Amino acid sequence: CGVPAIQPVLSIVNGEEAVPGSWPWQVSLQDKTGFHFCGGSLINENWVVTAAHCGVTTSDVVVAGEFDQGSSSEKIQKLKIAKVFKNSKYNSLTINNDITLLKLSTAASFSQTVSAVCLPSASDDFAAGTTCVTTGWGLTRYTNANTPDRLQQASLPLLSNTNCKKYWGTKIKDAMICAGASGVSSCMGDSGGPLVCKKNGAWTLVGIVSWGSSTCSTSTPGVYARVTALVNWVQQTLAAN
Amino acid sequence: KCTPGQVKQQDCNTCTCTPTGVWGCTLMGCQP
Repeated sequence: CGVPAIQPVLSIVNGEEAVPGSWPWQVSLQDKTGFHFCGGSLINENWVVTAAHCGVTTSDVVVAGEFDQGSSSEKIQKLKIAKVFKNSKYNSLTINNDITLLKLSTAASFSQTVSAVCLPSASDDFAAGTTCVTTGWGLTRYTNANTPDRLQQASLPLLSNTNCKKYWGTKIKDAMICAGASGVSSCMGDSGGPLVCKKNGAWTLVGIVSWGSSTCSTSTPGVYARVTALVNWVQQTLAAN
Repeated sequence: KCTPGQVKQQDCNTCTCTPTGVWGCTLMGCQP
């Protein structure tokens, strides 16, 4: 996992076009009509992890191997959702434990543009200041009300929960990690998307786009569901289902 | 920006004014 066949080149408000297929685990969750409402990450051939607040139903579809959503020449993979596993400790009030697993009704076919991201150890630690990457088809301006056609990427630092609280107060729980306030910002449409850091040579999913500034302020840290604090749950679900 | 405590609603997103009085909402994609 976490080893793209097409190495991503790095130089979402203030993002930048990603190299096509350089983030192979990035999927798009779309409704019946093809509307993109959230991102997601392939953790293996049968499961996708996304944010719990996306409210995904088996009536939705997972799209893999996609770069330009407006194109019809790409070799994408529309997969069906067999079952949705929402985290029981999720609270739409505190937006904590914002995670949901999606078991596919048909395994994906890994190739050069479709593969899995790695999951961390419940004990794994990622230092503040660490540069990581987030991706997605979220607005590129809060003033756009229209998502970009092509997948965006952005580099951003991780903040310590302590500094992050200077921005959001006590809304920041232990199952949350912040990144940003550096010139970039996730935005409407990025929810469920990944926040990955490269460790020991492979890309690891350390965060899931959750919530942040109502105007995608590039100078306010964004909040992501903290994967290290949720992997045990993820693992048990896979093991039992 | 707001009054710590109140919970508003964007197009299709939930917002909860954090203790620091600022609108922190979900970043889901709204079709409307």
